[PDB]
Formats: sequence, C-alpha cells, structure tokens
Amino acid sequence: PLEPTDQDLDVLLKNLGNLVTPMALRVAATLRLVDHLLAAGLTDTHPQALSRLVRHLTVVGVLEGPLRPTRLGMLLADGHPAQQRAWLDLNGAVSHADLAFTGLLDVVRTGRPAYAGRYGRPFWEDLSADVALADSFDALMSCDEAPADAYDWSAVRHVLDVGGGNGGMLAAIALRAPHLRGTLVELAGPAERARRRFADAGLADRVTVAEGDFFKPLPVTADVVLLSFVLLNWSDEDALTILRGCVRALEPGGRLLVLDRADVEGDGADRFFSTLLDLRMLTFMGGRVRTRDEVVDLAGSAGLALASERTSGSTTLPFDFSILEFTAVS
Amino acid sequence: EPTDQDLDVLLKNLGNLVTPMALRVAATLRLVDHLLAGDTLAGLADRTDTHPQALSRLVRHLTVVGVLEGGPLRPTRLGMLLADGHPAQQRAWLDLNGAVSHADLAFTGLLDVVRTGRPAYAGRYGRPFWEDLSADVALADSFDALMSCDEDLAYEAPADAYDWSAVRHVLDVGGGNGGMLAAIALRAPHLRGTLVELAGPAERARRRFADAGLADRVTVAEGDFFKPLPVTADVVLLSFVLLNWSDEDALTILRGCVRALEPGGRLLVLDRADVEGDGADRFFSTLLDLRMLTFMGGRVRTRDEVVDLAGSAGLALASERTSGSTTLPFDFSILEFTA
Ligand SMILES: CC[C@]1(O)Cc2c(O)c3c(c(O)c2[C@@H](O[C@H]2C[C@H](N)[C@H](O)[C@H](C)O2)C1)C(=O)c1c(OC)cccc1C3=O
Ligand SMILES: CC[C@]1(O)Cc2c(O)c3c(c(O)c2[C@@H](O[C@H]2C[C@H](N)[C@H](O)[C@H](C)O2)C1)C(=O)c1c(OC)cccc1C3=O
Ligand SMILES: Nc1ncnc2c1ncn2[C@@H]1O[C@H](CSCC[C@H](N)C(=O)O)[C@@H](O)[C@H]1O
Ligand SMILES: Nc1ncnc2c1ncn2[C@@H]1O[C@H](CSCC[C@H](N)C(=O)O)[C@@H](O)[C@H]1O
Repeated sequence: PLEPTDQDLDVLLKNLGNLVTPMALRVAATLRLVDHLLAAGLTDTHPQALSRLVRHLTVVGVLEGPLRPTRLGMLLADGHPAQQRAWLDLNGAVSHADLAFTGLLDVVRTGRPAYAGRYGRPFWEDLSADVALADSFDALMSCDEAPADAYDWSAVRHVLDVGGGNGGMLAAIALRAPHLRGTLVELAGPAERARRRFADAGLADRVTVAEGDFFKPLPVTADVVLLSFVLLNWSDEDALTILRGCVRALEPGGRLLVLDRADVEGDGADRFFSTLLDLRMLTFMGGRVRTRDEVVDLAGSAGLALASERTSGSTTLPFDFSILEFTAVS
Repeated sequence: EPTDQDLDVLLKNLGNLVTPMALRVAATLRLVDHLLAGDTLAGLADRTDTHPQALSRLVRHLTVVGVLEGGPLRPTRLGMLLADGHPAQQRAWLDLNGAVSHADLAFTGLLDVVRTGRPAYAGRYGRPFWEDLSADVALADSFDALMSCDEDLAYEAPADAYDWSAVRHVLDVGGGNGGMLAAIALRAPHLRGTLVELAGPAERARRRFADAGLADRVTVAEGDFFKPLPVTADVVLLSFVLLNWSDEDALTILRGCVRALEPGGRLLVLDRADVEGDGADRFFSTLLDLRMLTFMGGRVRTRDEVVDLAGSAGLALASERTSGSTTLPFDFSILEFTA
C-alpha cells in the first residue's frame, strides 16, 4: 500500500484540491487589480476584505510588497499576449461558464451539461440572448489563420464553412486565394458578425453568409467543407449528424477539413489541456474532445476516409491542434 | 516579464478551477476506496452509479494530474490521500456531501464577498451557514464529524500541555462533540467538566461521555454562547470558536466567558494566531481566513489581534504555547488569559 508524503499532501492542499485560489485569481482579474495598481482608495471593494484577498494573492505568488505584481502577476496585465486577465474575467464567457463546474457531480453521474442548471439557458442559447457574453466569447476565441496557410487553395474553387463563427477563418482563406468562392453557415448571432466582416474586407461579391442550422441539410454544395472546432461541441450522435450533412454537401472529389484537437500517441501535445478542454465541453454543453483515432472512426461511420493530417496551434497559448482531411469513400 | 513556466503555473495550478472540482467529485464517489476493494472501468461505474463515459473522462483527467494511474486502474501514492482511512481525512473534507466542501462551492460568489464584506453561503444556499446546519441534519452531522475526528491528535493539545492537578471544573464553550474535554478529563481524574454546545453536537457529546465511563463527572448543556453561560468554572476553553465570528460577535462570546470565570480562573483560547517570528505557512492562514469570511463572515486573527480583542473583554494574556495538527501542516496557538 502506497503511503502519501508531506509533499503529496502539500500538492493536494495548495494545488489539486484548492478551489479558493482559482476564485481569488478570477476576482483579481475581474477587479483589474494588476492593471488598476499600475496606475482604501482601491476599485469599489470593501477595504478590509480586499486586503484579506491581497494577503492570499501575495502568498500564492501573484503580488508582492511597495505593492507590485510579480513576474507571474504580469499575466493579469491587460497587455499580455496570452490575455489571461480576459480569460479569467468573471464577466467573460469562459470564466462565467467555468463556475458551472460546481455542478460537476451531476455531470459525471449523468453525462448531461451543467451550464443551463446554473444559468437557465444552454450555452449557445445564452450567448445569443446575452450580447455581453457573446462579445466576450468572440474576443477570447478570435484573438490571433491556420487553414489559410496550411492548405493548397489553388486546386479549390468553393469553400463552405459550417459553423464558421464570425467568418474570420473563411475571410483569411478568401483573401489568400482571390479566385475562391465561399459560403458560411451559422446561427444568426455569428452570421451577422460574418456578414459585416465580409463586407468590410471587400469580399461580399464572392463570400456569402447562409444563415441556418447545420442539423438541417446544408443549402449549397462545395468542393471543400470546413468544420473548425465544431465537432468537439457535440455528442457522438450529434457529431455524426453534422458529418453526414457535410458529406452530403461534398462535390465529386471534394475534401472535408476538420480542425480540432485530435491527440496522437507520441505527439508532443500536453494531455492536461486535452482533458481540461474535454471536461469543459462535457460540463458546458455535453460535447467531447476526441483523439485522432476517434475522429477517424466517427468520420468512417459517415462515409469518409482520412486523406491527410497536419498540425498547427495557438500563437499565444500552449495549445496545438490538427487539420484532418477526409474524402468520401464512394 | 512572464516566462513560459509562469503561464504553465497559472493554467494548471493557480487559475485552475476544473481539477479541484474533479478531486471533490472523486472523493464524493469514493473512487479510490472502490479501486482498493477491487478494477475495470464499467465496474467502477456500476459501483458508483455514474455515467460510464463521463466517469472515464473524469478518470482520464485524474490520471493526467497524478491521482490515478493504470488502466490496472489504481490510486497513485498521492491518490492514496483519498483513501477513506488516511489520517489527514482529505476524502471527507473534499466530499461534496460534507459541510466543508459543500460550503466551498459558495466561493463562486467571492466577487461579492470582496465588494461587500458579507459571506457568500446564503447567496448560494438560501440561508446562512449556521442556520443551514441547524435545519439540515445530515450537513450538521458531517461537519461535527469533520471537527471531531480522532485521527488528528490536536484535540489532546490542552490535556498534554496544561497542568490540571489543581483545576476543579472545566467549561468547554462550543466544544464540539466533546473530544477535547474527554481528553482532559481522562488525564485529570479529579476534574469536573461541562460542555456547552448546539443541540446536534451536544447530544453526540452526551453519547461520547456515556460510552467512555465519564458521565458522572462530565455533563453536557445544550446552549447558546451568545446567551449567559449556565455554570461557572475555574478553566474555560474556547477551541477554534472565535475565528468563526466578527469582532463584535467574538467579543460577546469573550465577555460571556469572562463572567463564567471563577475568581482567579483561566481562559484557554485555541486558535490560529500568527506571529511574525514564527514560521507557520501563511498559505493556510490566508486560506482559512478566506473560508471564514466567505462562509460566515468570520476572521482569522493574529496573536496580537486576539490579545487585543481579549483585552477589550477584560483579559490579560498569562502564557502562550505553540501546538499543531499531527496530520495536516497546521500549527496553532494555546493562549491563556486571566481576568
Ligand atoms: C484547454 C485550454 C485552452 O487554452 C482554453 C480553451 C477554452 O477554455 C475553450 C475553448 C478552447 O478551444 C480553448 C483552447 O484555447 C484556445 C484554442 C483555440 N483553438 C483557439 O486558439 C483559442 C485561443 O482558444 C484551449 C473552446 O473552444 C470553447 C468552445 O468552443 C466553441 C465553446 C465553449 C467554451 C470553450 C472554451 O472554454
Ligand atoms: C487549513 C487546514 C485546516 O485543516 C483547514 C480547516 C478548515 O478548512 C476549516 C476549519 C478548520 O478548523 C480548519 C483547521 O482544522 C483545525 C481546527 C480544529 N481544531 C480541528 O479539530 C482540526 C484538528 O484542526 C485547519 C473550520 O474550523 C471551519 C469551520 O468551523 C466552524 C466552519 C466552516 C469551515 C471550516 C473550515 O473550512
Ligand atoms: N445548429 C447550429 N447551426 C449552425 N451553427 C451552429 C449551430 N450551433 C452552434 N453553431 C455555431 O458553432 C460554432 C462553434 S465555435 C466557432 C468555431 C469557428 N468555426 C472558429 O474556428 O472560430 C459557434 O459559432 C456557433 O454559432
Ligand atoms: N450559538 C452557539 N452556541 C454554542 N455553540 C455554537 C454556537 N454556534 C456555533 N457553535 C459551535 O461552535 C463550534 C465551532 S467548531 C468546533 C470547535 C471545537 N471546540 C473543536 O476544537 O473541535 C461548533 O461545534 C458549533 O456547534
């Protein structure tokens, strides 16, 4: 029988089971403490309570002092590229969603998401009704592609981007390859952002917005179909529905590109972020992060065979991902 | 100038809200205990009545962070902390059916706490902490059990550190289910004892003293320590009570104990009371301080702060000694006061 050491207990108490310190980091972010300090009178907070928070933040290595952030505390500076202050801000969509993890017990007992239980509407319904949440989710997901540079667009003519958000990805591709036509299928919230983006980029004559629902048949065919960070939002059954719609819209010899986190044994990818994202998808909306082999197996159920595979990743966060290219089997 | 390791620390540790909830779900489901009695994944799911694919995704996260390995699926060395018999009792403290981890979930309201100075517990659970315990019996039971666990010998600290040969009557004010008082009584067979507590702990203490052979000299009085105390005594004990309360409420309790003190009596205060010299881990000072604030509006006080508060109630410090948990990294102080 293994015997925990004092260091194991330390790790459990200060790190793995510590719920207080992540909330203290979020409250600090939401208070812009690091920023508002690079500027009693401190925030709209109760001063003795704020001092008690800062004592904690000092001990865990965020602040020090002449009260100053540490080298680590400079991650909550609004200027830092990794944008952790916005990620942690309690008014933003991700931190707001993170609080639903206090319902993790029912999630694990049932596999059903917790988001609506804390807040009333499902995730996407909530983003559509709450402009503030939608705006912040937009800014976290769209700061700083991949397919525009990874893929040979000279042999493509029409790209259909299924659930392509505010059209950022489709715009990068279309600016890159002036000969391309494009269609974006999205819900009304993101459909309008993308409409405005395409008109601003001088793309409206060849890149169109087809507002709709990717659980219905797609309105057009194309020789490249893009699914960028869509499948991980959905259960296996829903994800198979989406993929079959995509297959139906593929033209002869067309290709389907799935951009997603798709782990391979022995790639360099940090499995912590794999599981963190996987539990977020489970808890926020009942999705699931799938490995390379699981995506390939699900795509095979939809009549697709893997043609090629490429990797990319974030330029401000420690997160690598893949682009998987599929062809129709017959 | 943040390094790459800095960002790793923020994402995996300091800002990570997911892993601590996974630990609490793991403890609640007793996963490690099920693994230690015999494993497969689907068997684990049936013994825990959980969704099989969701449990597998929880276990994969637990594997990555070092609580589980295998899958044969088994606890790591660190994961053995979640075995129900481990002396530090972290499975029970993390159990979402127990009072402490239940209250921890109110930390989602920490923003309001820093804005207003008021606790978050009622904002989540409808009524404040002590109110909720008196109305929810299973919650109240789990809390008393967490406080009274005898794996940690901290409860023997007064019995071992103090000289009881001349003491005639000890009054333990808020003494839980009586563990501390029983320890003193067993070391000083001449002594008489009185315990004042809420209805739940008071009956658990009545049972303790009966089973121990102590009922003839240690009596229990269900009471409110915001109301005059029912007996006087030459030693009064206040063990980890004051930190649950605001300065105004703590002072009312202290004044109540003063009036209970017989002439030349001693008040013993056990609490966490940091001193700038000492080497006690300020992580646990601040963590417990934010829990008292968030759960009930309490405050962890330094030694100077306790001594100042006691001086307002008419008490001067006679002596001070360090003690500590024998299972957790948690030193504390025994502060002796005289009128
Ligand atoms: C695992 C740690 C992570 O850094 C944080 C994170 C994250 O918290 C979420 C999502 C993520 O993709 C990620 C990843 O971070 C990056 C990856 C993206 N490719 C993109 O580069 C952007 C910068 O976010 C990983 C989502 O994709 C997401 C979502 O998809 C529509 C819906 C709701 C919540 C999240 C959600 O909370
Ligand atoms: C930080 C490490 C620690 O284990 C954590 C801890 C703690 O988290 C809490 C409480 C603690 O007392 C403690 C400390 O435990 C001490 C106090 C007792 N004499 C007890 O018998 C034990 C042997 O040592 C220390 C409470 O006492 C408490 C409470 O008291 C009424 C009400 C709500 C939450 C806590 C609460 O969360
Ligand atoms: N039934 C549905 N039909 C079409 N789009 C949907 C949808 N349900 C969710 N979505 C869209 O799915 C998207 C997932 S996230 C946006 C990912 C985007 N392609 C990118 O890489 O940046 C959201 O924009 C959401 O509006
Ligand atoms: N109004 C009140 N009157 C009497 N006891 C109270 C009380 N409010 C809270 N308490 C008791 O205060 C105690 C604080 S925690 C238990 C501390 C105990 N002396 C020990 O060292 O183990 C709890 O047992 C709780 O029941």
